[PDB]
Amino acid sequence: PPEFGMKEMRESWKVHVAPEDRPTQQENDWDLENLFSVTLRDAGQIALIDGATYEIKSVLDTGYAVHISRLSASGRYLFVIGRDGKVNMIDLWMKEPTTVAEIKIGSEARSIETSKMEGWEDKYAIAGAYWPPQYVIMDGETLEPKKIQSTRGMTYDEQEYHPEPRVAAILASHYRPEFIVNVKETGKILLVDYTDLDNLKTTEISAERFLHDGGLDGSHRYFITAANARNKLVVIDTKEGKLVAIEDTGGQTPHPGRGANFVHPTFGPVWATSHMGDDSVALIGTDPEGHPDNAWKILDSFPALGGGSLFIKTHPNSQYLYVDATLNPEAEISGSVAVFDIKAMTGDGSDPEFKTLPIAEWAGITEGQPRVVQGEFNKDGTEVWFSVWNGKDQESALVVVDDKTLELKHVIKDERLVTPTGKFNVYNTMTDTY
Amino acid sequence: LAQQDVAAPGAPEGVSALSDAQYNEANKIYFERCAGCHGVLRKGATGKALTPDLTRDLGFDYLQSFITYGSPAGMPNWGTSGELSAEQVDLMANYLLLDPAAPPEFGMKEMRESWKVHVAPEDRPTQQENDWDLENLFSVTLRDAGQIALIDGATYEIKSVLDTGYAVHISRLSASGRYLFVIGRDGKVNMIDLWMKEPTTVAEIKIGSEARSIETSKMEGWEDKYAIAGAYWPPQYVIMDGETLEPKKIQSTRGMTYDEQEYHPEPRVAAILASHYRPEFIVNVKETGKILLVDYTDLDNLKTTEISAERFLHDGGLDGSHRYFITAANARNKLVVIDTKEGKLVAIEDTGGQTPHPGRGANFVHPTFGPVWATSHMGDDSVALIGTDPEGHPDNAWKILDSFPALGGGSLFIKTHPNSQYLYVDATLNPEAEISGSVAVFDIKAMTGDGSDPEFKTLPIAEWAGITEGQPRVVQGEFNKDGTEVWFSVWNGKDQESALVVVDDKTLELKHVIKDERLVTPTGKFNVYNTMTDTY
Ligand code: DHE
Ligand code: DHE
Ligand code: HEC
Repeated sequence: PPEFGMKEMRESWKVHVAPEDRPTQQENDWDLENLFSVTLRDAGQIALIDGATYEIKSVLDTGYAVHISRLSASGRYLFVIGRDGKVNMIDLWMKEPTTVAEIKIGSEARSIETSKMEGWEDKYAIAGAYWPPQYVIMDGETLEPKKIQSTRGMTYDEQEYHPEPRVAAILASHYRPEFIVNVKETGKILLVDYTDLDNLKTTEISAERFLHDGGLDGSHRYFITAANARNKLVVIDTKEGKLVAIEDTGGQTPHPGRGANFVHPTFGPVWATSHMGDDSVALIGTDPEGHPDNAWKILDSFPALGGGSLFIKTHPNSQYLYVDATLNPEAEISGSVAVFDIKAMTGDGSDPEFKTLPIAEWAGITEGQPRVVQGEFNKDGTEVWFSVWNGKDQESALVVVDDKTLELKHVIKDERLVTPTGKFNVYNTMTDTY
Repeated sequence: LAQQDVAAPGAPEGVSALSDAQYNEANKIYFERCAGCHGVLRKGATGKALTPDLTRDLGFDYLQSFITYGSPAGMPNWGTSGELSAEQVDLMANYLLLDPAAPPEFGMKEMRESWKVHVAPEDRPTQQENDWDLENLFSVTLRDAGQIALIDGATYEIKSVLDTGYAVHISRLSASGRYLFVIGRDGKVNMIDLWMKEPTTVAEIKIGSEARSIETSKMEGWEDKYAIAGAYWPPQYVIMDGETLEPKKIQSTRGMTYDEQEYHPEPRVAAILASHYRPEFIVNVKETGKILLVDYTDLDNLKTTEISAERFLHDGGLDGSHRYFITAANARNKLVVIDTKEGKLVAIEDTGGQTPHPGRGANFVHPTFGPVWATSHMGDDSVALIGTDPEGHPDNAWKILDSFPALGGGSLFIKTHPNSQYLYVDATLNPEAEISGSVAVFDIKAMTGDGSDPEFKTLPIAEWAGITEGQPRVVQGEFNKDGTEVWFSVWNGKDQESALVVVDDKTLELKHVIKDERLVTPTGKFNVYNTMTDTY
């Protein structure tokens, strides 16, 4: 299998608009923090959609099948990475936002993130690849590749050499000027300090194998991530740079996305995950100072719509916990979302009731069996969007739900809305509000 | 790797096959004679890459000719020297066209299988039980015999000859001076308890297929806690329990080159030192040009600093203050300086010489320049001095202050001691026997740093030993604990007579010659006190 190093990255690196030629203030009249960046998967595009008016402001060409959008800490720069390893950086301040720089970082990739420590706004971006097993730290204004690190190495437990440790989720610390890198097959979480790329400080945390996705707790101090194939949640303290806990969720194949933080009426601050392998939702306590007896313990587990869930969501202004069932084989389940009333949760051991929102039905799609995927809130936390993902030559939609009432707010359809998948609100992504 | 039996791969289009016997004969030759320059994976090191994609384009005739006649640039003439028969030359040319099967990894399971604790810590002495002066003992490698000799520093008596791994490369001592660690070139580590009535190996372990370095934890408070070993093959280092040798943490060194940032599949671990400022090991990774500062305070949440340095890192030493690590990036003629307190690169300087080879080097206070560290060179006769005092001699710090000739090229080791006024330089690999069997000695007190070249006295070490027979090569000065006597090895072949020569440092005259039928191929010598304390 071919390697992909600095020479290869630099050959693919193009700066379309140099920093000095970009605006010094916002030159369009858009409401950038309420904008949604929506993947148009099979079109190799993204749509920038007004969070209040639902107007598609622009459709931009990107790498094929963008996996996620991430925002710089200032909210000015939009970063997307295709599954092919192509990264595009877009300047939202331009009169007509477009790609200002691009680069290829490997042959297979899923993650990108921006520096989020106070004082390091817009300084760096980082991308992780499945192939070659590596991550790369890039300049936050130009995408210049600055530091490439191989993730080949020893497994944490058996301590045997692994020739293919894929980089899974990448998050950014709010406590130290560090990136948080999950290395799947070796079961290591890397805390990479970007204050000095020549004298590179890292903390390689032995965790659990099969690390995938995860998120920070409400305080933004603790990183909670799924070692999915081992059904565990690994907790690392980003302030102290150390593993704090590893706990089994009781479910099969936890798949949080970035997860859902909320204040449980009985348990206090918790983070929740749903599962791909069963219908369960698990809650872990996230407050060692205030609720020490509940911290890092699995406090409750209860059913949602069905197996094949990918994303769980809430917002500080919402009383609701939304859970999709995207990969369920049954169209009636994959086309709907479960919604729990957080205010009604007692943690008495019973199974909280949920309301079933018929999201695909609300979108009115005649053909196929579209899959509903990934709740994402607007900046005010008053509306939540879901993608109604159908095939490239079929009819898809976005469905906007009024969070206060749980009623349909708006259906977004456009001929350009091809295979809509991930949706990222600028404000909630730049601030890690989830 | 050479003694490992492998399967003969089939031959693809346009290539001819080798029988099982032919392929195993070629494979043994490759690892015994070629991999040291061309790499275990055939990706190239001193010698060019020899992977099938490249060799199949060169063709059989080209390969056969190069192996037969060699070249002036460093590739031996295997065929015309008679080292390889005509049939073996062809076997190698054919072998290089065939796909190399993956060399064996050597992880935790394999290390633990090889790990033996002969005397549990609980069953060992609680105080020194022999009457030896351990701090003045010397641990001497008997290379080709796979042994070491423990020799009394004052009486010159061989106290014991212990069996170890083959061709021990160096001896290192725990910070307390109790435990003696040795590592053979095949990756075998032996730990010896010097407090026993009859010191012997108390624990042993294998850490790889090919290795050169071992070191002990030297941060105050961490005495005897850990040992670390580095391998050439697999490209990895391993931190082990300082009392039992239990393997605790194995780290691969495969990774990206610091400058071109390209993946390198075989970055060999070279020198390993121990910080006196932090609870860290200092690990040189040759091919990627990275110096790793590895914090052993927490092996689960492992903190490291990966310092971009210069490719071809090999050996080096700490300055007199034990704060700065000065190491040779030998093929690029540079010295790299790292601050172990702050954990950062502070300088990279060309020595003006070809292939600096300091060993741990030589620290002294130059009468006019201030604190300096010295290195000699394999590729020329020069001795270079670098300033090591950023606070007290600021303009001189990390600058090459002087460069002057010694006996000739082929130097490996330079040496001094705080109680000596002399700087000793060998010339082990010089082609001239008169030079290779002698050492140059400079008088530090007479150095003026006026730009002229300091004179040196030539000590005829091999002649003093009474050895001319065969090919005696003098190597590596090592002082006793008091810094009053300096020893040199007279390294002859295994079927020839060798010796150790003890020089009186005050008079620069012969003191004593150590000879013994057991003293086979004596190479490295390490005094317990000077090694435990990094006094050089
Ligand atoms: C490593 C990884 C992350 C974390 C990214 C980060 O931290 O920036 C992630 C996040 C994501 C997120 C992040 C949501 C969030 O709110 O953070 C989304 C929307 C997403 C949509 C999909 N992912 Fe994802 N995803 C993979 C990997 C990943 N997905 C796969 O290896 C996998 C299993 C298979 C694959 O074919 O790629 C897979 C399938 C999917 C989907 O089928 C989705 C729905 C669409 C698609 O194009 O493949 N993945
Ligand atoms: C990586 C390395 C170190 C640092 C050790 C540490 O930090 O603990 C070192 C040190 C050393 C030291 C350390 C002396 C000191 O005072 O620190 C000695 C005596 C030594 C005797 C030899 N070395 Fe050495 N040496 C190699 C590697 C190394 N040698 C080789 O790859 C090389 C070039 C070729 C080889 O075949 O091994 C090589 C040839 C030699 C010799 O020919 C010597 C004289 C004998 C021998 O067995 O090969 N090496
Ligand atoms: C270090 C001293 C070496 C040893 C031992 C061996 N080789 Fe070598 N080889 C070395 C160098 C520095 C070079 C570069 C070419 C030059 O001009 O010196 C080479 C080259 C070869 C080649 C040619 C490759 C090419 O030209 O692309 C071959 C086929 C080769 N070497 C084979 C080879 C074999 C089979 C060896 C074991 C018997 C061997 N080399 C030992 C350095 C060194």
